[PDB]
Amino acid sequence: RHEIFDVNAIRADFPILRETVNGKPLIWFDNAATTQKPQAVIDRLSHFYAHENSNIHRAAHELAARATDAYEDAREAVRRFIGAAKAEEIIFLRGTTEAINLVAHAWGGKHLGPGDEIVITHLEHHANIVPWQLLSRQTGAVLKVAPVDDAGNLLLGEFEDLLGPRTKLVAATQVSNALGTVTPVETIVELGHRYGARVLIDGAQSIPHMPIDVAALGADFFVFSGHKIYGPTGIGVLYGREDALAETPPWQGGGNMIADVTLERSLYQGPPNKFEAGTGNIADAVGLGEAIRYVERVGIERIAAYEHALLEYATPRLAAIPGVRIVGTAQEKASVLSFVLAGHEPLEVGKALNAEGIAVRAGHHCAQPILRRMGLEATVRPSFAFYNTFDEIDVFIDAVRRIAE
Amino acid sequence: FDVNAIRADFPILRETVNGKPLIWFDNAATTQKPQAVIDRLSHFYAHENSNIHRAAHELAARATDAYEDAREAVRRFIGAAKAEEIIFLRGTTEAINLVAHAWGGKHLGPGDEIVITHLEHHANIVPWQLLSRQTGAVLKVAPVDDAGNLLLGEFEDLLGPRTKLVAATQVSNALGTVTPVETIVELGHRYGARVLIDGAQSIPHMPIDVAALGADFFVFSGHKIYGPTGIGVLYGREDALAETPPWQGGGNMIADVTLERSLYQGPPNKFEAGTGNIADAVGLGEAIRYVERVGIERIAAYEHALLEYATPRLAAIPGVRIVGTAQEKASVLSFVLAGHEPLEVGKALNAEGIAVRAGHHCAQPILRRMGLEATVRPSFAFYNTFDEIDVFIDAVRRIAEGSVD
Repeated sequence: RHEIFDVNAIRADFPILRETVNGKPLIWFDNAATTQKPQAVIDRLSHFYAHENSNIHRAAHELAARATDAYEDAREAVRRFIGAAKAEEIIFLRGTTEAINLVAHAWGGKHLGPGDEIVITHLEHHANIVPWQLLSRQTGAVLKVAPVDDAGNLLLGEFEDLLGPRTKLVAATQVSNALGTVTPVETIVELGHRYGARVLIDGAQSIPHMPIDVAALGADFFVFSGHKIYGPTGIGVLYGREDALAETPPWQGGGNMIADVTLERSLYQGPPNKFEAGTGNIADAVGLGEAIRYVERVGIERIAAYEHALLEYATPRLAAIPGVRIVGTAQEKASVLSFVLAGHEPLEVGKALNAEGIAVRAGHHCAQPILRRMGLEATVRPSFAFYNTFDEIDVFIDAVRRIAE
Repeated sequence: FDVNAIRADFPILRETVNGKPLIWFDNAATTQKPQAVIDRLSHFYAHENSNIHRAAHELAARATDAYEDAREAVRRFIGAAKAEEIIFLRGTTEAINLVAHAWGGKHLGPGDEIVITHLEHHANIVPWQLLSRQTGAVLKVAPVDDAGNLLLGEFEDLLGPRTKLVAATQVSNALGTVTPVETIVELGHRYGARVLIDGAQSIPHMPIDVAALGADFFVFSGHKIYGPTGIGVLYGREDALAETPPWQGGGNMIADVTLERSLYQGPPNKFEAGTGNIADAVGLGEAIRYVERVGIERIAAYEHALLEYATPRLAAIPGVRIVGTAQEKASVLSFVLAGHEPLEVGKALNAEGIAVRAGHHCAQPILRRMGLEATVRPSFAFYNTFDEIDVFIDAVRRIAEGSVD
């Protein structure tokens, strides 16, 4: 299957898509919050627990060798899918938020001091804001925020103007989870390096929607969450260039990250072990590897083109409903279609849509600053994935129209 | 105690190694899962999967119900007074790092003293060493006798007016020693310290009542109590949590974010940054219900019988020395064999189908205290049998009667 792309064939792999809501078909437009899982991922987890479950270290015994094989294969699946040079540059942790906190606490506390500057974009999710605020109060570093225009495009000229001799770190989202804006990460990384800064890229909403090649990109850190790319909850990745991880001290301490422990002093292993303390989340890493293989079978460029067709279809029909204002109309977008409706609270629109079976989020989407920049406290945010259909979009448009009338 | 009916629930127990039935004596590293836990995870992914916040939409409400019920199952099972005292994270190691970085960062300064025991797992050593090196806090280690018993007089002699924290294991993963945690807590409190209890090896083997114990913190890992990987718990008394600043920052733990500053939620949200591992918490709740149906006092009695049966029969083999003969033990039976290195013994046992750990068990200091670099360590769980113990005893005696190294 999936030699040719067909959305009904694809949808058939996702069991929850046959679920019913209030007597109506489920329409999952909440992909920017989390995605639904293919049967192969569910079955990969079941198979691991029934046939492979153990802590790792292949010399121990048979099941330990099975679990070790699966864990190493999962790390390699991540390395291959994002184009990292080495599996030693792939760190498993719980998700994007833990990965950014790792970089902030460990790398930031080692390298930042008073007056040093961190540049983030106005488009950031809270996961890429709060850790820099914590670090900035701890170290005296100054946090600068690169601005956007009213359509939500990052302004590259103002961004370059914020860079200077005090710039040590740029942390930028590749895809805004609230507006859908795609940012020019190649340019951001090149500019950051030109001024001597390390560059972290928040890829939680780019990795499901466009091909990623971190080696070509050159970013020093790249982070994402497994549950937003059809994988299990509880698993995510920090990619770090070998030289960036070498200058990052250990963060969490305990088993696996040590080479030798005495009561007076411990020595630490190299990466990836250096940053993985305690028993890893072995089963969900293995499930994430299965999710990556599923996405590769379908094809990330085919996913990107199909999802682009969905967004291109939905946006004008939504915008033509009287009272609707689209929020986020950047030159390039992926998946997310925030809007508001005059005279109606976003949350009541979300609840009416749920009454139609349609799942969306209405709220600030853990991105209050960008919404305030747009003059708003909340938006209604359908977000599309490659198992969504044009027919589902039609149902959603009719529902919004009936609310507006 | 019907071990055969219980064994029927664990599918992996049907696996074979070298054409021989698997014998899982590696429970101190991780446990195997009942089909109810595996199925609970599958059911979640196929029918309930969503981020939380029940007002959003139907699946979000299903996910919120399941996550709240998991937190309440943990609260009930460990005897905590409030669900707000239960923090979900990856495992024991993350929980201890939370207390060390956040509580310790605020409360352990130059000259303040930390008391741990000689029995600690690396997870309850390295975080205190890292904190100590950051702040000038002083780490003291309470000794044991040659049998592996905690010496209560010497422990109390370590306490004084500068003791801020006692961090003690309840059950040693390398020796099986059960420590007198009620005495430890009462003594620490008398001298003015908070007390953290490492329960990763006590919670599967004996009843836990943290409100009656009075411990300030209690930590454990889901995968050592028949649950999924990637999930564990920090319990903290609400007054202890009230004096603990946030650790990781991001979504869920904030109440409001502006570019200037972020305000934080109260507990448990305060300590859970980002998307939680919803599915594995749900699976851990299912594991807790399984243990509760069997009965933790019945499990404790049966496992005590297993250990009592095994210890003299293993000790009677010429060449064998038992490592850890404390007055009260649970699960673990470390030993060494003259003329054989532990790892080779472990591999030979695996050739017979028997899974054990051979090594330092992430507890190098206690093994050095015993004069050793490594031990062979079977550890028993309530799906193990006397027959499996007989196979193990015969395999050890064949190794002992064979050629030395």
